[PDB]
Amino acid sequence: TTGSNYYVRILSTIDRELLKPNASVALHKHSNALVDVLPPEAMLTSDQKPDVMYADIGGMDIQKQEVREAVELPLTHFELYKQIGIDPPRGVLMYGPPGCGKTMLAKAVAHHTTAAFIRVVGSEFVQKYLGEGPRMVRDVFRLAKENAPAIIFIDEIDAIATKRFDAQTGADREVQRILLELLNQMDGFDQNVNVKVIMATNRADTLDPALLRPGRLDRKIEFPLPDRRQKRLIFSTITSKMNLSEEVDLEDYVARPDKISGADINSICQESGMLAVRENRYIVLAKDFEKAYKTVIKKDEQEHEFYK
Amino acid sequence: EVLRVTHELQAMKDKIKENSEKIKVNKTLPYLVSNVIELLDVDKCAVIKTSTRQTYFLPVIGLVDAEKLKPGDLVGVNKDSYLILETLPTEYDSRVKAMEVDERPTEQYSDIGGLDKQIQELVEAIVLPMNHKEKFENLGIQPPKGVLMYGPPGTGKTLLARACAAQTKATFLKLAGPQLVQMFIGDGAKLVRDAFALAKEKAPSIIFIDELDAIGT
Amino acid sequence: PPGTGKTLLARAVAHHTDCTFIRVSGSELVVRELFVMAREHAPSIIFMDEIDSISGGDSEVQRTMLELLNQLTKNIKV
Amino acid sequence: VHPEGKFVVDVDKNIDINDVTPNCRVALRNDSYTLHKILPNKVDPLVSLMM
Amino acid sequence: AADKQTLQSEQPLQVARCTKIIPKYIINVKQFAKFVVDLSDQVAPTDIEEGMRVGVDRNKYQIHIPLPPKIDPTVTMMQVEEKPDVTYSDVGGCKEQIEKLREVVETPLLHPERFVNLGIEPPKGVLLFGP
Amino acid sequence: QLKELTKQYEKSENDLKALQSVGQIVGEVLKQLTEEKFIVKATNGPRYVVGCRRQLDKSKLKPGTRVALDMTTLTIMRYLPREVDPLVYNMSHEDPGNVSYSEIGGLSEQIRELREVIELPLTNPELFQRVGIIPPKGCLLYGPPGTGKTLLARAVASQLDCNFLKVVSSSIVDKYIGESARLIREMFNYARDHQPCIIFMDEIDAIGGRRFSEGTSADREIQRTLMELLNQMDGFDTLHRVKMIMATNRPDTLDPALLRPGRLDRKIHIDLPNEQARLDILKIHAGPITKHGEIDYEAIVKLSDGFNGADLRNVCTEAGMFAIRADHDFVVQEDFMKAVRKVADSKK
Amino acid sequence: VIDAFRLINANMMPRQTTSNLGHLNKPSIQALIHGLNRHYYSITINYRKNELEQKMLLLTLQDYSEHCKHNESVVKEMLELAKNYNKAVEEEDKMTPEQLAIKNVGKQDPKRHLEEHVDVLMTSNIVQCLAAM
Ligand SMILES: Nc1ncnc2c1ncn2[C@@H]1O[C@H](COP(=O)(O)OP(=O)(O)O)[C@@H](O)[C@H]1O
Ligand SMILES: Nc1ncnc2c1ncn2[C@@H]1O[C@H](COP(=O)(O)OP(=O)(O)O)[C@@H](O)[C@H]1O
Ligand SMILES: Nc1ncnc2c1ncn2[C@@H]1O[C@H](COP(=O)(O)OP(=O)(O)O)[C@@H](O)[C@H]1O
Ligand SMILES: Nc1ncnc2c1ncn2[C@@H]1O[C@H](COP(=O)(O)OP(=O)(O)O)[C@@H](O)[C@H]1O
Ligand SMILES: Nc1ncnc2c1ncn2[C@@H]1O[C@H](COP(=O)(O)OP(=O)(O)O)[C@@H](O)[C@H]1O
Repeated sequence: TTGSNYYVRILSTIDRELLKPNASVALHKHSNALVDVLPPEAMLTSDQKPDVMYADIGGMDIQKQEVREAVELPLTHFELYKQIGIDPPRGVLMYGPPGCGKTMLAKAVAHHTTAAFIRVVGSEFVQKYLGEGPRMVRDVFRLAKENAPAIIFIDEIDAIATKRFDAQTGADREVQRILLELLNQMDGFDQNVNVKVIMATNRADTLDPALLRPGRLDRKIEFPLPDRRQKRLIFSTITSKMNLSEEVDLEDYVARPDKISGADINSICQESGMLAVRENRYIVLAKDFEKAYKTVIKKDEQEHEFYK
Repeated sequence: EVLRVTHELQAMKDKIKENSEKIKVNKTLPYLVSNVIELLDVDKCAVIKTSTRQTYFLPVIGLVDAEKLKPGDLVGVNKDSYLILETLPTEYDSRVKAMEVDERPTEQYSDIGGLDKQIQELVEAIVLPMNHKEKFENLGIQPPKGVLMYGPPGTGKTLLARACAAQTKATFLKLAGPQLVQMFIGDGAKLVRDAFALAKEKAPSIIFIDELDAIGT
Repeated sequence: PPGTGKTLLARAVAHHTDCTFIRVSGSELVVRELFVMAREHAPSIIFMDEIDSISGGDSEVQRTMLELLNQLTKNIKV
Repeated sequence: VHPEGKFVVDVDKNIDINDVTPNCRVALRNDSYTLHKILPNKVDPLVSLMM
Repeated sequence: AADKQTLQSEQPLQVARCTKIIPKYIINVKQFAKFVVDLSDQVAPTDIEEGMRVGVDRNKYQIHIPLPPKIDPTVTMMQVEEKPDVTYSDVGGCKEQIEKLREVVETPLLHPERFVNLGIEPPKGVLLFGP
Repeated sequence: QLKELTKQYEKSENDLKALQSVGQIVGEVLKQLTEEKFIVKATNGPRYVVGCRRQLDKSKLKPGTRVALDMTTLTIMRYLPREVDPLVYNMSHEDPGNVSYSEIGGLSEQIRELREVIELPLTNPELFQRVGIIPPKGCLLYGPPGTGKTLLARAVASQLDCNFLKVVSSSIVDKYIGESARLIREMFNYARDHQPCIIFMDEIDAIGGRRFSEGTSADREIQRTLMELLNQMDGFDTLHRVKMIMATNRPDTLDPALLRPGRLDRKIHIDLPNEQARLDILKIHAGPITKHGEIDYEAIVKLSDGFNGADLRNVCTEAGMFAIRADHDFVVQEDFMKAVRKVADSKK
Repeated sequence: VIDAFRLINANMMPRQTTSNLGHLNKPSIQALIHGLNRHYYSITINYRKNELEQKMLLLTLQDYSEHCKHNESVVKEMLELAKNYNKAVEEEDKMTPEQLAIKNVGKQDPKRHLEEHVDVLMTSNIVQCLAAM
C-alpha cells in the first residue's frame, strides 16, 4: 500500500487458495514477506438508512420498470435470464437533465434490495496521497463482490471520467488510472456472480466514449423532464402528501406545461405550504398555490413574438 | 534550610537544564516546523500536522502554552521526538515578501506637474487618514477606501504611485497585476490574502496594484 | 447508415486473417507512436470513427497516417 | 522502477543478458540493485488499448 | 582521473528555499518539511537573506553554500553567444536609420562619457517597423 | 531566595517530564475489530494491522474513528474524537459585527423573508409537517452588486445562535489534488456535528458551475469539487438540520445542477433601492455624521436613481470628504448636492 | 526471546565455551543490534522445571440435529465437489504443464477439499459414535 508493487516470497503455511488477484494480503515490516490473506477490509453497506418509498416517487413508471427490470430482478430471478438466453445488463447508466428521477429512484431502489446497496459518491476516488485511489475503488468493487448480491451506486461520474485528460502535470495522471483500471475491473466480472454497477450523472454529453461499449454498462436510461400524462401524477402525489381544502385545482396548473423538473414541483408545492405558514394556516386554499407557482412557477423565460 | 538556597538549584540547572536546555539548544539546529490543526482535552494535548505531509498526536509539552497555541498557526517541533518546542509567527512565501520597497523617495511632488487636483485628491484621499484621522473622526465619517487611477495610454499613474509612496512615511508594497495569476489553483489566491495579511501585520500600509487588466477580464 | 456493417465487418475480416485490430477511434488516453506498435505486430489493421450524428474530427489523423502510409512494414491497412 | 522510474543496474551471471528485451518487466535489485530472473511479460502497450 | 580521495570531503548538498530570520532561519526543500536551521561556520549573516536559495546537507541538515537563482526554461535564450557574421558593412541600403539604432545600442561603449557629461540618460527601447 | 525558585523554577521542572514524551501518529480504523488486532488507515499512510491497548473500550471503536498509534512499537493508544481543520478559522470566527437590521435599509421584505426561511424552521419546526412538508434548505442571494449581500449575512451573523459558518468560496480551493473535496466534506461533516448550523458561502462562482469541456486541470479539479459539494447538499439524507445560503453576483453563470430547487430552493432577488429604500440608505449612512436639520434628502433621492447602498454611503463619504478638505462644521446641502453629482459621474 | 548481558561499556581489554557458544554467531544479525552487541554480550538462558509441574500442565450429541446435519451437509459437497474433481481430472489429463499453472492459486481448491471433507466425518461419524456402543 506504500506506493509500489514489488516482489516477495510467500511462506509455506498459508495455502495457495485465497490468493485472488485483488486479495488484500499482509506483508512483514522491514522485510516485506507475505504472511496471511485477510477478510475484505475497505465504503458502507448502507443498512436501512435511505428512506423514500417507490410509491411516492410520482409519475416515473417506464424508468421505474426498466430499473426494476435490469437491477433487482436479475439479482432475485438470476436464473430466468439463464432460461431464456438474454444476459442481465451489467451496468446501468442514468443520464438525467437537469435531474428529475435520479436520486429518489436510486433511493427507493435501496429498500427492497435484500442486497448490499453500497454507496460511494464518485469524488473521493481522488485523494491527496498519490497512487491511492485505484486501490480504493477496487476495494469498493470487491467489497461488493464478497457481499453479493450488491448494487454499486457511483454518482456524477464526470468527476472521475471525462473525454479530455492531460498528459503533463499530474492533476489527472491518476484519474486517468482511476477510470482505467475500474474500466479493467468491470471487465473482470463477466463470470456473473452478482454485482450490478448502476450510476448516475446530470449530464452525459462529456462522459467518455469508452465507458459503455456493451460490457461496462450495456444500458442507458433517459430521464424525461416530464410532460402532460406524467406531470399530473407528480402533482397528484406531492399534493397527496399535504393538507388541501379543495379550492385548489389540479389540471389548471398541469396546464401551462412549460419546462419543469419534479424538483420545482416540490418547490412550488413546498413553497405553497410555506407561503401558507404566513397566516399560520394548517391548509392551503387558493393563492399560495397560484401565488407560489407564479412567483417561482418558472420565474419566467424570455419568449421571442414575431417568430411564433 | 540555608543550604537549600542555590545548591539544589544548580544541580537541576546542570541536570534539568543540560538535558532540557540541550534540546532547547535543538530549538535551532535540527529544529522542525508544523501546523497544529486542533487542541483538545483529555482527562493539554494537540494534533499537529508536520509539513512532510503527515500529522501526529502529542501531549502538549513545555515552552508553549494552551493560550499561545492557535489552531492553524506555524509551530515548530523536534525531528525525532515530535514534541512542540516553541512557536513561530505565521508565514508564507517570499513572492509576497518581495514587495518591500524601501528606495521609494526620489520622485517628490515637484516632478509631477499639471495634475495638481489629482495630487490633492489622491494625497487627500490616502495620506491624510495616515496623519489626521482623529480630526477626521471628529467629523464622524468613514475613512475612504481604495482609489482607482485611470487614464488613456500613459499619463502620470505610476509616477503618482511612487511619488505618493515616496513621501508617505509608512510601509508600502508594489504589487503587480500578473504576479497574482499562476498555473496552480492555490497560489494566485493564497498570495493576495497573505498580501493583505502582510499589510494587516505591518499596517498601517497602502497597497498599489498596477494594471488590474490582469485580474480584470 | 449508422449500424448495419460498421465495427463488425472490419472486425470479422481482421480476425479470420488473425491480423490484429487496432482502433484509434478517440484520443482519450495515450498520432505517430501507434505506427511503431503496428509495425511491431506485422500485420496490422487500423480502424476509425464515424461521428456526425447517430469540423476536422478524424480526417486529420486519417491522412496523417496516409501520409506515412503512402511511402511506406507494409501489411498495415487503414 | 515503479514509484520513481529510473536507474541503471547490473545483471547476475545466471541471467544471460542477451534475451532480456525492452518493455518486458522483471527485476530483483533487492538492495544493491542487480537482476536475478524474468517474470510474466505483463501485457505490452496495445494489449492495453484493445482490452 | 584520480578524484577518489576528494569525493568524501564534498558533502552532496540539497538546495532549499530560505525565508525569514529571527540566529535562526527557515529553509524549504520543496519536498521536505521547511524547517529551522542556522549557518555553519564561515558564511556571513549578511550573506544569506530571504528569498534566495542555499544548500543544505543531509546528515545533520544544515547550510554551507549560498546558491544562485534558477532560470530553467530561459537558459537557452540568454545572450545567444558567438553571434552571426553580418555587420554594419553588410546590411546596406538605409545609412541613417542604422545611425539612429546605433547610438542607442552602443552606449556602454565610448558614449557614457558624453551622457554623464551633458546630463543625458539614453533611450532604453528601440522599435523596428518594416514590411 | 527559595520560594521564588521553588514556584517559578520548580514549576518549570515540567519541561523534563514533558520532554520525556514521544508523540503518537494518528490514523483511522477501517474497523474490522479483528478482535485482538485491528486494521487502521494512517493519514498519508498504508493500511496495516495493529495490535491493541489491552483494556481499551473496543466495543465503541467504530469504523471510521480517529485513533492514535505508537511510533516505534506501533500499538494503538488512546482514541480521538473526529477532527476539525482550521474550520476553526471558519466557524469559530467570521464577520458578525454587532450589525443589526437597523443598518439594513429598505429591504425589510427580503430580510424578514430570509430570516423566516432560515431560522424559523429552527424556531417552530412542528408547524411544517403539520402543513405536511419539510422546510426548504437554501437561498441564493442573486442581485446587482453592492445592494447588501455579504453584509445581509453579517446581520444574520450577529443575530443567530448556531455556528454561522461564514466562508469565502475562493479560500476553499488549494493546489493539492483532491484537497478541496476533503475540505468540503470536512465542512459538511462539521455541520453534521454541531446542529442546527448555517453555512455561508458567498461569491460562489469559484465553485459556480456551467461546467466546461476544456481547461482540464484548473477547472475539472473544481468541477469534481462541485460534485462533492453538490452530492452533499443533496446527499442521501436532506441534511435535516443545517441550512446553507449563498450570495453572489452573476447568477447566469451558475450550474443548473446546483440551482434545481432542492440544492437552493428560494432564490432571493435582492434589488437596487427604488426611492423609499434610497432614502432609507441615505438616512442610515447619514445618521452618525453630524447634520443640519431640514437637510433636503428628498431632492437627493429624487436626483438620480440606479445607485446602491454602497454608492449612497459613497455619497455621505464624499460629502464628509468635502468638509474635511474644505474645513467646515458638518456639510451643507451643497455638499450632498456636490456629492451625488460626482457619484453620478462615476458610471461604468 | 530472552537474553541477559554485560557491562562492556568499557574494557575492550576467557571461557573456551566449545568455540564461542554457538547461537550468538546466529542472532538476527542487524547492524544496530550488532552495534548494540558490542556492549551487550549475551551468554545463555538455562531452564529448570520439575516433574510435578510438567505433569500438571500436560459426550454424545447424537441425532439432536447433529449427526444428520453434518452428514446431510458434507455429502452434498462431496457430490458437487466430486463433480469439480471430475472436471479437474478430465481437464488436467491433457494440456497440463508447469505444475498446473502453480496449483490454481485461483479458484482454490479442488480435490484437497474432498480429502478434507473425508477426514472430517471419519473422525466424527465413527469415534464418539463408537463410544455410543
Ligand atoms: N418523478 C418524481 N416524482 C416525485 N418527486 C420527484 C420526481 N423527480 C424529482 N422529484 C423530487 O425533486 C427533487 C429533485 O430530484 P432529482 O434532481 O431528480 O435528484 P437527482 O438530481 O439526485 O437525480 C428530489 O428531492 C425529489 O423528491
Ligand atoms: N504629469 C507628469 N509629470 C511628470 N512626469 C510625467 C507626467 N506625465 C508623464 N510623465 C512621464 O511618464 C513616465 C511615467 O509614465 P506613467 O504615467 O507612469 O505611465 P503609466 O501611467 O502607464 O504607468 C515618467 O517617465 C514621467 O516622467
Ligand atoms: N448484418 C449484420 N449482421 C450482424 N449484426 C449486425 C448487422 N448489421 C448491424 N448489426 C449489429 O450492429 C452492431 C455492430 O455495430 P456497428 O454496425 O459497427 O455500428 P454501425 O452501424 O455504426 O457501424 C452489432 O451488435 C450487430 O448485431
Ligand atoms: N540593406 C540591406 N542590405 C543587405 N541585405 C538586406 C538589406 N535589407 C534587407 N536585406 C535582406 O533581407 C534579409 C533579412 O530578413 P528580415 O528583414 O529579417 O525579414 P523579416 O523582417 O521578415 O524578419 C537578409 O537576407 C538581407 O540580406
Ligand atoms: N441596503 C444596504 N444598506 C447598507 N449598506 C449596503 C446595503 N446594500 C449594500 N450595502 C453596502 O455593501 C457592503 C457589503 O457588501 P455587499 O453589498 O454584500 O457586496 P457583495 O455582495 O459583493 O459582498 C456594505 O459595506 C454596505 O455599505
